[PDB]
Amino acid sequence: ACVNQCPDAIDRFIVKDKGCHGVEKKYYKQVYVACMNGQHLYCRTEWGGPCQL
Repeated sequence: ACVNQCPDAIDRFIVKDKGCHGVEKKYYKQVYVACMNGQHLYCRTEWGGPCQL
């Protein structure tokens, strides 16, 4: 379910909240993985409640 991944092991996840999705019209968070090897790679989108916009 993660798009990019770490060569050997992941260090942590960084969660960035973006508010209202323009297409899906739901709250969403962009999820990244911080690797031990390199740094930040986009992992996935996490969906929240329905949305106003």
